[PDB]
Amino acid sequence: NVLFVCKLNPVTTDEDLEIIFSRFGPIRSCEVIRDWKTGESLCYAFIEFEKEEDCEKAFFKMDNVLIDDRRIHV
Amino acid sequence: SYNYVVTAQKPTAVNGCVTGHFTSAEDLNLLIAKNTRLEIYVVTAEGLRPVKEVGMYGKIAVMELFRPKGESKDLLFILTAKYNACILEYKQSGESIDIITRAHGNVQDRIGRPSETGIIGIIDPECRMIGLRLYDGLFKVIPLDRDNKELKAFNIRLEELHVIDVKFLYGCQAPTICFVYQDPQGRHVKTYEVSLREKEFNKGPWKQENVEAEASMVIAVPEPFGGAIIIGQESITYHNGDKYLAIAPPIIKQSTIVCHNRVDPNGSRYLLGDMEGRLFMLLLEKEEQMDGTVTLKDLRVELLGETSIAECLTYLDNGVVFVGSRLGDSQLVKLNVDSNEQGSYVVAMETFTNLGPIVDMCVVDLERQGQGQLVTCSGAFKEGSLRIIRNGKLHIRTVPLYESPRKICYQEVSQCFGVLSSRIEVQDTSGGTTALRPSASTQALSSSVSSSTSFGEEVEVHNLLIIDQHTFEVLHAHQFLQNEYALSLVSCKLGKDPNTYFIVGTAMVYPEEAEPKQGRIVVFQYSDGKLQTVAEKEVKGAVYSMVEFNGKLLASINSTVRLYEWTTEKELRTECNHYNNIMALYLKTKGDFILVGDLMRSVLLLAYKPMEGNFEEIARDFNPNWMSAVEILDDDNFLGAENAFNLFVCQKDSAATTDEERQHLQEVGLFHLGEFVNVFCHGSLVMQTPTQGSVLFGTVNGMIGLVTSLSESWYNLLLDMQNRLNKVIKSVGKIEHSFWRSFHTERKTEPATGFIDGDLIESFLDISRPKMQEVVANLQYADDLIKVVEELTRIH
Amino acid sequence: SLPTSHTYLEEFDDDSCQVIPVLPQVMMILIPGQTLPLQLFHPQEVSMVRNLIQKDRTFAVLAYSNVQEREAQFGTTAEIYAYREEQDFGIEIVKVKAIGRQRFKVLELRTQIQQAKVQILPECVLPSTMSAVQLESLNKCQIFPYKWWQKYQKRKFHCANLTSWPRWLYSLYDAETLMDRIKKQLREWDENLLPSNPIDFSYRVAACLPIDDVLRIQLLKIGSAIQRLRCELDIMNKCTSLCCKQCQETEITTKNEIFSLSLCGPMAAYVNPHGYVHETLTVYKACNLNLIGRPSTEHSWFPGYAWTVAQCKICASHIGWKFDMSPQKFWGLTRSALLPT
Ligand SMILES: COc1cscc1-c1cn([C@H]2CCC(=O)NC2=O)nn1
Ligand SMILES: [Zn+2]
Repeated sequence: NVLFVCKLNPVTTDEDLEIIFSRFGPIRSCEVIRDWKTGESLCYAFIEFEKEEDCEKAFFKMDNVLIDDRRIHV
Repeated sequence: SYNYVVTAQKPTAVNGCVTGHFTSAEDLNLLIAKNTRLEIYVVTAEGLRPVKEVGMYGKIAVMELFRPKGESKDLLFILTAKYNACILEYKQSGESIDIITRAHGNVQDRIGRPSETGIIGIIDPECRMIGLRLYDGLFKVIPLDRDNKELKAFNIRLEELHVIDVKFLYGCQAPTICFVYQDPQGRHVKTYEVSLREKEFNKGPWKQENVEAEASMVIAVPEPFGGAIIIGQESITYHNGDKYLAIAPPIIKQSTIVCHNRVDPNGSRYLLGDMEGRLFMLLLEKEEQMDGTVTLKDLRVELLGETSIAECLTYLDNGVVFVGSRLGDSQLVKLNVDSNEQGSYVVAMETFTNLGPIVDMCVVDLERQGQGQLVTCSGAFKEGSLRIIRNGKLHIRTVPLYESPRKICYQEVSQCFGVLSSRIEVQDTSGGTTALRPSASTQALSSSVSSSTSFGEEVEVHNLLIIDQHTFEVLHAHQFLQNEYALSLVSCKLGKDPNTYFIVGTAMVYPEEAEPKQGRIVVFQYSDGKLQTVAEKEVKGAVYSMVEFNGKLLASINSTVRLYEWTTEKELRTECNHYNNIMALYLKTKGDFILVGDLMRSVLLLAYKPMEGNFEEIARDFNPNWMSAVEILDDDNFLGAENAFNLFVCQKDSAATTDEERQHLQEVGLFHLGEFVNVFCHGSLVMQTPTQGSVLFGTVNGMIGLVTSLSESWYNLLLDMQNRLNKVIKSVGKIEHSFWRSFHTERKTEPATGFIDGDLIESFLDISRPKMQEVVANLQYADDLIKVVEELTRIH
Repeated sequence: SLPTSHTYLEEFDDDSCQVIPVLPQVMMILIPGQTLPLQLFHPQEVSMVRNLIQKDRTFAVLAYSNVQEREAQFGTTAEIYAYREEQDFGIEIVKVKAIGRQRFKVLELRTQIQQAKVQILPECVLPSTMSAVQLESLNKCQIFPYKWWQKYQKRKFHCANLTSWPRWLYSLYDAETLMDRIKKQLREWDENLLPSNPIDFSYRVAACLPIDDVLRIQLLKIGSAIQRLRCELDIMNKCTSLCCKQCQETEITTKNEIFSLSLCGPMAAYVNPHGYVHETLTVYKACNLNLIGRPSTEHSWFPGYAWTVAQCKICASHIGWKFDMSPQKFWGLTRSALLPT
């Protein structure tokens, strides 16, 4: 029930992404990869939904989703 | 290396002197300590009669006398720099005169940094304790009891940390210690009471008080006056119970007071000596006699005269005063009340020679290639001079300059010495400088001035003097540019120019900077009775030491070491540089090798490669420590003098096959010398064997020394002799030879190696015949050893 | 005086040859007195640290001439004065705050962790340069509360006449004078009005100067304070600009912006929650640095500011970050991309 997305806006924060995906259903957890040696976001995120229903909703209603003025692919 | 060190000319600079009944209960004796030689004279109407001269295996840093109850003559308390404390007695039977150590012992604490204000040693008026301040925040009390044979010391704590001065006070029920100390709030004077029974301190008679901001010395006024006198640079104060008096006479303002003594037993009159020579006379107002208690009423300070710079003063009986000068000739002077010839009551009586402090030394064959005579730049400030030493007992003759000399060199085709000199002028209201004295740099037959901020400040003016070698009259004097400082001087021909030039390196220093950012090198030509300047070239740094090298002129411009060729145009030109990570204070060139050194013991051994034209390093050595002078002995060994008055020999391993061993100097020998060596120079004083080569050295205290090379078999024989003598010779103070000559620094120590103490070996000739038999019993070398020692004695 | 508490993270001989542990992923040239934090995750490090806290809480950090290649000859010890072992998330994590204490030369490095057989280099305190000729009478002038330093030479060095060199030569080898010149040169770049003992002062100043690792290794070699201070004087005159190692053509900052935002000096060491230790230097303003991401108070070292990714303009290397309050804006630069020019 976890979806992986890429090509995210660098300024995006985890809380903002979680709130945005909240329309897709409850989110059990969410994280974004950042270069371990610098702290800069890697534009890759993994959001584990509460159930597979939330993941399906995110996949269905998040295709070509414009968040933070950037398209999100997942 | 296996080298050999002997004392050619003994030290003469006076490091302190005391007056007291030491030889006998009826004879008044003066005891003078130069560095290690204690000289005992009897005060006589006609002057001084030298009775004894005893060497010590240690530098005398504290000298005092004390007369414990039940005795007949005052015992001498000596402390060595290495903290060997001894008590000595004078005993003479018939024609025999011996010194007997009543107690001996080393009193250095295992842990502690020595105080920045140096060793202070003091003795109670009633002779019940001996106090020392060797280590900060501590007070070392030695109970002077008849049962304390070994000088068993005990420490007491001191709350303060910067004790400036400290001395006992007379007329106290229990021993008191009055001391002036520093604090982030100011300077204060405090009294403590030493409870020996409880081994602690107790509340003193009169509590803390503020004193001047430059108080320097405490004087214990004896009974019936009592109390203490604090003599700062601006005001003289006196404290005793509830009586506090003070003055600030206008006379003392020019120069501080750096010595004193007691002229009368009752302490109603005191002497004082400044840095500049003035001899002041502090008089107390004893007239305040009311009810058997005498109290101060005035502190008049009267100027007596101008005497040689006083590192110590003693008042011998009947209006005679010994002025012991450490940086000039010592004097016996007289305080005549009714002479008053020029308003000064001081008329010179006798002059004692103080060869040091040597700052530079040149061996020159003045006669027809006979002996090698010494010309040395001795003294400083007003009492500077040139000294000529001949071997034909040595014979010393003086050429006063009335200014400070720096360096000495000798030109043959001009028969002239070149001497760098400094004099101190005072800034005038006109913006210029006026000379204080008629210095030699101004009284020349011919003079020149080189052509190319407050009021009252002292400005140093630097000159080069050409001095004739027959009469020693200043043939010429040349003044350098304002705020210039001449550092190096060499008399050496260059290249293909037949004539012999003078070369002087100069650095321009300004008080607002640290490292001179500009300097110059000046080539003078001395001919036609005039000092023509032939060339000048400016370098972007300071020029410290210079030498000639294979027909080229080296220089130490800052850290850079540079080579100069002397073209046909009489112009220095640069051939090949070298950049170092140390500043090349010392240069010494032998053959193709250069030895370069700085103050931090950094020793580099550069080499010259004429095939390519550059210098390439060969060997290196870093070991943080203070190095005063460094010399080249042979093609391999290198001798230097370093911190704590030490001599070290660095040898380079030619047999090493690995680079890690080829690029390093294996220290071979160390020797605690007891003398701050300042100049090294090749030469010998004896007509031209067990000895090869010869290196003379001059020190601050005024002794000349000779270091030569012994052969392997000779070295081993002499070392066995050294260890065999150290079991029969009963040195004064029971100070062991191995400890005195043991390399010493504030960090760590080693036993001596690589050197033979020439003094001890030469002492063999003076021992009694029966002693010699025990000295060398199983050697298979008694007369052969006499031959050895006499042959060695024929070197210096 | 907060930045030196690292709140973002449990209280805690000469020439002798000892064998000491080494922490593997650390690469900082620690100089005694500088404080290194660390983060450790692999179990071996955790166990070693626990045993260290038990026994003596010490470990070595090697002054790598090449940290990546682990080829080194000298290093610095460290005493663990604070540590915290949180093993949550099923992985043992130990975050440490230790202080460099002593230095050593490498004899050998036996590989298991590791054990380095090395010898402790002693520290040489050279006594006063005048103490070898000092006149006993004048010693009383050695104590005293442009004019003042002129008086200082005239007083302390009133024995240079007895020797062969002037007083202004012995000012270059006096601890206090050199220390004050270091001060004046420091205040020439900042307005922050640095202990008194020469050894600690020299270590601190040598640490703060924005120089390369080679020169730091050099400065660690020298065991006498005075020579280290002189080498520092030499160094300060030299460095003027800082460039991006990944640029080599674009300067990143000038020494004019250096200002001590932490009591540790303009530059100190920090460790992020993942561990990689960065040497951060604080400057007022940068040049040629673009920002990536937004600010966030997430695990920011300085209490009360935020951080945002900072990288040069041309090669986009991680140069550091840009961080009602005085001062409003400054930049912290990781020394791994600060090449001195
Ligand atoms: C592993 O990389 C990351 C994932 S989430 C945050 C980071 C990170 C943080 N920092 C620095 C930023 C400056 C500061 O004050 N503290 C830090 O720790 N560097 N990288
Ligand atoms: Zn870059």
